[PDB]
Amino acid sequence: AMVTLYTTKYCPYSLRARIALAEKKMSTDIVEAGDLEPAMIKKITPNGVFPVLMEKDYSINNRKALLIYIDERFPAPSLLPNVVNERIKIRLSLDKIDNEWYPVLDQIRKHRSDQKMLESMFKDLKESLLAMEKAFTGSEFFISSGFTLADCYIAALIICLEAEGFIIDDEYGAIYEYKKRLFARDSVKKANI
Amino acid sequence: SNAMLLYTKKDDIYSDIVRMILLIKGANAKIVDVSKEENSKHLEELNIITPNGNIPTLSTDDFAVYRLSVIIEAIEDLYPFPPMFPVFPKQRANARILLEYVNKTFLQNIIKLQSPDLDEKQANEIKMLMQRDIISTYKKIVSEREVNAESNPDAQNINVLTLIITFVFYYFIKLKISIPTKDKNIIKEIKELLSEPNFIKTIK
Ligand SMILES: Nc1nc2c(ncn2[C@@H]2O[C@H](COP(=O)(O)OP(=O)(O)O)[C@@H](OP(=O)(O)OP(=O)(O)O)[C@H]2O)c(=O)[nH]1
Ligand SMILES: [Mg+2]
Repeated sequence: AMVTLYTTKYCPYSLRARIALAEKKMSTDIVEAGDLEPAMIKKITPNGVFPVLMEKDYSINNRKALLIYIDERFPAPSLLPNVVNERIKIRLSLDKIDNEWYPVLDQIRKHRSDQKMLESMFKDLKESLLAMEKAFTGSEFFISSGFTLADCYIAALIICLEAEGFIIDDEYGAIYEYKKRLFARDSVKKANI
Repeated sequence: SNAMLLYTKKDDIYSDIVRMILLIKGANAKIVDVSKEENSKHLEELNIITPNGNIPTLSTDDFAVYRLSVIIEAIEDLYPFPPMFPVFPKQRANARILLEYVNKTFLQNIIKLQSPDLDEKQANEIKMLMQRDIISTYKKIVSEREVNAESNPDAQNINVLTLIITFVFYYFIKLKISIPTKDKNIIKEIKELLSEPNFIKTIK
């Protein structure tokens, strides 16, 4: 029983972590905050921030470092590009994902009860993807030879975006294809359920 | 190839920080003060390769990257020697979580303070918020560096979070903000930090 991950249900943040933890084929338990005690919760993560990653001696839940730490903790297989010019780019991309994209999900998660304010938020998101379906052709996985964190960031996104209503069709082109073979991966497939 | 152009501005704390990292590595760094009128043609270039003229930007023929975590890691990709980060993943994560706090609380605020249309009351709440933590923060940067040095005496790496906290000080002095402590020892250290050769080569 080496390292356990505690995960709240709805989090897009908790999905993308169980993906990256799969690609590493590391035996790590998976627990639900909502299946434990209001006492232990305060012991594993005082600020109540899920998901959390416990080890014999360590503990971590920083949104920005959680995944980057999984990729370094269990090193093989690397979830960052090998070529330097591709790694430097892929980082600046994760940052865009977290900071320009995840906000769009939280917003669609908070003003979710307002149908007038959803239909218009969707219209702006679907409109933006299609202004990028152009730079999606020419790679099996996102802007890369193999699987990156960028794919874990984006699986969890599409997946939680789906549950919030927003779906992806044939209208998106490369994106739909990419989204379909992203869902194909065994690592994404597990956390999905 | 190695046409590394580092777009910076004057008195921008992030540029000064990056410039001393490139200096530490040895990077062939064609610096570009986009604050000078002369470089008007470069700032034209920059508003094209980045979305909001992001300063500083580290560009080559291959990429154009902004954000400070990005750049710092980029530099470590392009110039492994000598090592900026620790080696144990836990210690690396911590340096990253700390660097986030130092950026939100100090760097980001140091910038808000350079805004000419700032309320004199708001600007005073910033200046104070900073004093309030600068010390406790400093300690953490230390405790952490102490661990990362011993757990590997043969590795001998440069603490990036001590390098940054040094510039936070310089900019305290620079903004007439006061470093609230009477610890004669702490004071001894903050003087040493500003007394390091690579630091005096940068601001010069
Ligand atoms: N001027 C300047 N700012 C930097 C630099 N590096 C990081 N920042 C800023 O630090 C702020 C904190 O961003 P992060 O810690 O990375 O993530 P977060 O905003 O979601 O908490 C960002 O501003 P923000 O307004 O909070 O978000 P955003 O609009 O940039 O996305 C970001 O623009 C830099 O080198 N120069
Ligand atoms: Mg942001």
